[PDB]
Amino acid sequence: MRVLATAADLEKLINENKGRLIVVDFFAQWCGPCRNIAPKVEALAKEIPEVEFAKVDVDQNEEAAAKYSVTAMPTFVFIKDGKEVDRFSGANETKLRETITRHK
Repeated sequence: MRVLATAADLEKLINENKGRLIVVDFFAQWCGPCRNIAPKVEALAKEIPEVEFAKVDVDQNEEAAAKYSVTAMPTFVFIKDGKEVDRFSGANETKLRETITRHK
């Protein structure tokens, strides 16, 4: 669960994990669905060590949220070989698992 403080931090994690899927959880502290799904994402991170999981607090790292056109909280963006390969929004556990399966 890498916390990404800047868009540059995101560019770096990407460089250091080229063929590996990265799952970025864009969230807000004040978002109830974000806080609700948070432990699920943490559990998945442990269940699937072959995938890199990161989090962006959209109020703190406004640059990354803007660069990814993130408006809905949570938004999960999936990145592999420096390209965005999928995204969806919502505290939707089944969709999170399916999307991770699809792209790992």
